[PDB]
Amino acid sequence: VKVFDTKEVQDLLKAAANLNGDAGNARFRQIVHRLLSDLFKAIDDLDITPDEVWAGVNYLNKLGQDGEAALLAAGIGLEKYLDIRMDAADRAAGLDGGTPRTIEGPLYVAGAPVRDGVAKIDLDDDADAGPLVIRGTVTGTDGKPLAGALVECWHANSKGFYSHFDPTGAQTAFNLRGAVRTDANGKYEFRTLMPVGYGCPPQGATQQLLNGLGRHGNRPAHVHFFVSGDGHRKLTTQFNIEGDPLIWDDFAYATREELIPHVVDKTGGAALGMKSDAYKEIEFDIVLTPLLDGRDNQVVHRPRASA
Amino acid sequence: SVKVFDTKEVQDLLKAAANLNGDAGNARFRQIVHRLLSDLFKAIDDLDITPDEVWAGVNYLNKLGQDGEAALLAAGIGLEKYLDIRMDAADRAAGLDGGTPRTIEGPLYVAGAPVRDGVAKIDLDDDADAGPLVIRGTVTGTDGKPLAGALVECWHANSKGFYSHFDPTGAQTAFNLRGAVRTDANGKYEFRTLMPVGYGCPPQGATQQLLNGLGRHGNRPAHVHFFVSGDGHRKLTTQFNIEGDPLIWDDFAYATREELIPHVVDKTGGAALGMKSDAYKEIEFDIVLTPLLDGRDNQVVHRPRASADA
Ligand SMILES: [Ca+2]
Ligand SMILES: [Cl-]
Ligand SMILES: [Zn+2]
Ligand SMILES: [Zn+2]
Repeated sequence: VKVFDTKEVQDLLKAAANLNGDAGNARFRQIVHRLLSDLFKAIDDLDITPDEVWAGVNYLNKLGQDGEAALLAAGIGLEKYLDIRMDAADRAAGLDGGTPRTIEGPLYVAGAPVRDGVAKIDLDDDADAGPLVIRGTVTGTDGKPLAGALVECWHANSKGFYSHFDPTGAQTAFNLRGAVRTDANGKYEFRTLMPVGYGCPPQGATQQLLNGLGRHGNRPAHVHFFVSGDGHRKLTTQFNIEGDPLIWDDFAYATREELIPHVVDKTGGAALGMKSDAYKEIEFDIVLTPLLDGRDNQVVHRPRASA
Repeated sequence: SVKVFDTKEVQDLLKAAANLNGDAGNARFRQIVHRLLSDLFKAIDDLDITPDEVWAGVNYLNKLGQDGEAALLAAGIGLEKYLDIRMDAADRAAGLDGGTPRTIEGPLYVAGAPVRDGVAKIDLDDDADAGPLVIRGTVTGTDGKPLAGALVECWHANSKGFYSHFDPTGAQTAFNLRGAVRTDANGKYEFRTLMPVGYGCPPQGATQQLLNGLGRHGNRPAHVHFFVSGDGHRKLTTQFNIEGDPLIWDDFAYATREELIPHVVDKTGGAALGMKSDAYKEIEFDIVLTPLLDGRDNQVVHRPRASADA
């Protein structure tokens, strides 16, 4: 049977979204009506059974109980899709030359202390992670260095865990999370340890759905960035650690070819405060896009953790 | 607004996300996920849903599951009724629409109630504000013959609108206002209980938050839930509404049916029946069950349900 087009179903959808209601939140009602209508049509078209529907409802309970809705948003490509739509708007406006955006992911933590020029961000010992310097210059698309720009980063430890989200025990607040104001020449530097890739909580809702699809829930090793500066839009980006076997098989679809810098082996680490003389260096220069008529049309407000 | 949905990049992303080109797996699940994700992506593109709006929706899903309310929302936005609409249409096409009308289960069934022969008294806790109610009827097949030994289960709320096992103000006795009766040799069942009152969604919960955003209330008229089952017959999920409730045709869960509003009769003689006052109310609620088609019940629903020990 197919019932979606009947007046009873169409009236039910109008009532459920309160389309004929008194003045209210029209945009919200419009969105709810569209999503509900699409869901009802999919159920009808695919003959989705009550048992199947209630299994989906149960999944939503687990997803929220696990606090994983934003992790799922990354894992089924919704987060990348938002970037696709933002990139398409920038392309239509004729923008080029900026460092490409990529997904934020769900693990930013607000409030890290801001240092001038350089920050050492590994607060907790991690014997399995070697020392890493990340440094670069921030410019605008005209090539000029941006002084006093805010460069923020966050990344995982050798076990794939982030501070404020570590299920094995609390890390020091802001471990492997940093904020630096660029110097007069646009330079920033973080002294940290090398990340290893993230994986979804194995018993959580995201991995349960991925298992049902036959997909893994792993990311290659990477470092997240927010970069902002006077006169410029806020950039959300990342880089991947060169050579990681998952670099082009990220469960969150976030890799971009311009965001895979070279890793260089260096010496002299002790004089930089590193835990060994031998360390790795990544030079990651960043180009910000100017504001348009003084506005940033792509900055995203979403729930974010704090200290 | 940009329109990117129909691009190869987006269609490839959807195929990858649902693993359509992966190894042999759960094809049905991949098909459903791909359709729902595709529809979601298309809606975002068509309505220019912004990242801020999407992340507010994601945040809502976190709250919904934290509150344990996904099945309450399913009722409140009409999805639970929609499943009944589809089951009713299938029954009409199949000629299996001759029994008592179905309505929604709702999310508050609890397995494990003690079963009594013929008559059960189910008000285990006193409730000064609720008067005594007898519910009784006969269970027959569509051919009119009584069904002996059929299982009639019912559950309903107290005078504050709360159900046992789901009461936030304090623990009711296990199985308060929940019971099961095996019909007698002539198909008869009877419950002795107290009159339910309707109720609203948890006011701070995710379902009411969404309903508030839509400008809708989250209330149900007073009602009583039933499962009725028996050998050789399909399992009925139904309810009745208490006659005269002002919300009877303004139920947030869309569950009212005109065939399921029985007359309420005033009676006397309650004390002899173990009720707390001479005056009481009686509701007759007869049940007509449909025989199995081809030996299997193709409308019975499996979903997560609470359970408890008496
Ligand atoms: Ca530790
Ligand atoms: Cl932590
Ligand atoms: Zn990450
Ligand atoms: Zn109910």
